[PDB]
Amino acid sequence: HWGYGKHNGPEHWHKDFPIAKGERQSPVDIDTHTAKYDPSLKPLSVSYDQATSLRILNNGHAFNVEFDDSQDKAVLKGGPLDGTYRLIQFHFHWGSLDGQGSEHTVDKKKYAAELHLVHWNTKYGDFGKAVQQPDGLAVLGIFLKVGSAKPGLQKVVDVLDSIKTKGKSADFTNFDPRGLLPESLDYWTYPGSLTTPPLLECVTWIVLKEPISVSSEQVLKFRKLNFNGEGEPEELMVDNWRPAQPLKNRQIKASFK
Ligand SMILES: [O][B]([O])([O])/[C]=[C]/C1=[C][C]=[C][C]=[C]1
Ligand SMILES: [Zn+2]
Repeated sequence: HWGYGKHNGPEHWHKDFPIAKGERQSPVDIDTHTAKYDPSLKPLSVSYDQATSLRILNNGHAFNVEFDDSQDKAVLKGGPLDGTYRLIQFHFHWGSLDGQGSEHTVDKKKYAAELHLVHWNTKYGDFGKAVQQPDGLAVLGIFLKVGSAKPGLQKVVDVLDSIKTKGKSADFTNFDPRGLLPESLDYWTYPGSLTTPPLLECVTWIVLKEPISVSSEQVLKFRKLNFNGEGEPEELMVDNWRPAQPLKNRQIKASFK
C-alpha cells in the first residue's frame, strides 16, 4: 500500500522498507560545485538502434514503456560501468506544477519531471537477480524542463488516454527511445538505489547534465493520468517523486569540466 499520498508517501516507506534509511539511497541533490571531474571515466555508450519496445503500462505509480530484454538489443555501456546493461523499461516522475517533479535536484533546483531509463547487468542473467547486487542496475536519468515540445515524446503523450487507470496497458511497438535524449551525454554519476519500494541499493546512477525540453501541453497530459483503477474515485497521477535523500559517505563524479 505504499504510494505518494500523505498517508502512504515517502515519509512512511521506512516502516515496510527499512532500507529507506540506508547508506546509499536515491535520489540526491547534485551540488555542482562539490562534484568532482573524473578524467578517468571511460566514454559512455548508448546503443539503442535495435531497441524493441513492446507495451506501455499504468502500474498505479507511473507508466512504464517496456522493452524486449531477452537479448542484447538496446544497451548501455561505458562511462562508470563495467560490462553490458540491457534496457528493460523507462518511466517518468513528474509534478502537479512546473516547479516540482524531478527526483534528483541540481543545486537544489527541481525540474518539472525526470525520465529514468532502467538497465540491468547481463552478468546476473535476469532483472530479479540484478536488483540483489550492488552493481546490478544502471539508470540513465534525464531532466525535463517546460518550454518547446519534444517531438520524440509525442507518441508517448498520444497513447496516455488509453492507459488512464491503474492496470491498463496498450501495445507500444516500434518506439525509438533515442528521441528522448538531449544533444550532450555529459553526466554525473554516483552509487544509489531504486527511488520506489523496495528501495534496493543496486543502482549506478548516470544523470545527464543537459535537460530535455517538453511543452506545457505534453506535461499536462501526464497529469491527466490516474493513480486509481477504473471505476474508483479519481486521484490524479501527480507528484509521484521521492525527495532528495542524505548523500552520506558518497562522492558524485562529473564526466565533464
Ligand atoms: O529508481 B526507479 O527508476 O525510480 C525505480 C525502478 C524500479 C523498477 C522495478 C521495480 C521497482 C522499481
Ligand atoms: Zn524512476
